[PDB]
Amino acid sequence: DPKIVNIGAVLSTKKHEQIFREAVNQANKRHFTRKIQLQATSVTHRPNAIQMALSVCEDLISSQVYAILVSHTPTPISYTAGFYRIPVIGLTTRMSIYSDKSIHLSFLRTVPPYSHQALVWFEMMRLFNWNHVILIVSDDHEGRAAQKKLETLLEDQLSYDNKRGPKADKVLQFEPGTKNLTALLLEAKELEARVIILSASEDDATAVYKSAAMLDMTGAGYVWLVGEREISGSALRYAPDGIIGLQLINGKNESAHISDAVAVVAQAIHELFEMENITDPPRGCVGNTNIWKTGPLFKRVLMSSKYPDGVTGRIEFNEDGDRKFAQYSIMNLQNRKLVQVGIFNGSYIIQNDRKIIWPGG
Ligand SMILES: *[C@@H]1O[C@H](CO)[C@@H](O[C@@H]2O[C@H](CO)[C@@H](O[C@@H]3O[C@H](CO)[C@@H](O)[C@H](O)[C@@H]3O)[C@H](O)[C@H]2NC(C)=O)[C@H](O)[C@H]1NC(C)=O
Ligand SMILES: *[C@@H]1O[C@H](CO)[C@@H](O)[C@H](O)[C@H]1NC(C)=O
Ligand SMILES: *[C@@H]1O[C@H](CO)[C@@H](O)[C@H](O)[C@H]1NC(C)=O
Ligand SMILES: [K+]
Repeated sequence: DPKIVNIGAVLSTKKHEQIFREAVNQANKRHFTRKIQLQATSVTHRPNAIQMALSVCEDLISSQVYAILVSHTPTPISYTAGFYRIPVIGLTTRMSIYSDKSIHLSFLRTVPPYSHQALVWFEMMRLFNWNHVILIVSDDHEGRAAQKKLETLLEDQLSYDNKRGPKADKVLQFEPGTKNLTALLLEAKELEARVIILSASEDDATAVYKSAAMLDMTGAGYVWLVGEREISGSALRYAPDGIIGLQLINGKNESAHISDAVAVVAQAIHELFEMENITDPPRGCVGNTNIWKTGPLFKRVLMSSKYPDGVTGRIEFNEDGDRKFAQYSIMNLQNRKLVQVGIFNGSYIIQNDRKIIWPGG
């Protein structure tokens, strides 16, 4: 007699589906009830967008899932499920587009968008009194989201220094995929400030680094401050010694995010079922143009939910459905090896015992 409540997932490997089932099992044990029983339904990723979308319909929506967890585009899944207002919960995708206020309105996620790295840059600027910076961003959605985020952060018996706040003397943008960025770097060289912040893809970061090298701008006096993509994979080849980048703590731990996302979903499902006039999700896509009437409400329940005991830390989502209070390892390139010199713990920079080597040091 328990009502079966299916949770869906699209995960990377069979082993992660096992982690998913175990999480759903844990959730049933956590919440005693005879009115509903949580069930796990999952698939792994298909090789292309078309097959992925079809599988979402054939394998997941056909089982009447209430939500779909998705590891790392999640684009076909977000769109296919969003059509019906079934919440899609991204476990590892960091691209800022999913945070946009106009599209992907059924999506939320347990990791922050790359644009949120700007919070950490801000604290770094405060800690080391970098009051003048140059921001170089790719002229695409991701580059501009980083810019927008950083700018937002920038914009009687007790004495105050009242020092003018940190400031971006200039924002320079480049066309993604451009192989020769000499003109841009020279434009930056003409400027006073020697603190350079970069938002760029792995591929574009290399272009920036090579141009900075050619112009002798990676040596003493300069500071390079970047995010995670700009010190990942191929971007590390020409990354200047002394550069500072970031790694999202637990950011690639799919297993941990599956556990936390299931916990959040189960909690929200129990709250949902205390409400009157709840409706069942769609059973299948074929000739079905109806939305899940309760879909939008369930997403609101999910996004306003709080799960303090996550394995990835406290879980809360902001108004765009992005994870709040993310923690980041602060990485410093030393002898061509990334060295962790501290943590941004959600609000403050906590330095450790290792010392930072600055560019040319
Ligand atoms: C990130 O680092 C910051 C700074 O160390 C941490 O904030 C600090 O947290 C402690 C413990 O919660 C706070 O102490 C407590 O403050 C309250 C009142 O505000 C009081 O009732 C407690 O008994 C105790 O004194 C401390 O004030 C706070 N400091 C700052 C600067 O806010 C924070 O906990 C770290 N975050 C994580 C997730 O680790
Ligand atoms: C990922 O997180 C899980 C917690 O479920 C932990 O058991 C595992 O050690 C983590 N893996 C890595 C490489 O951090
Ligand atoms: C749900 O719908 C019923 C039937 O119209 C209505 O009487 C009731 O007030 C509604 N319950 C809530 C809490 O909205
Ligand atoms: K969105």
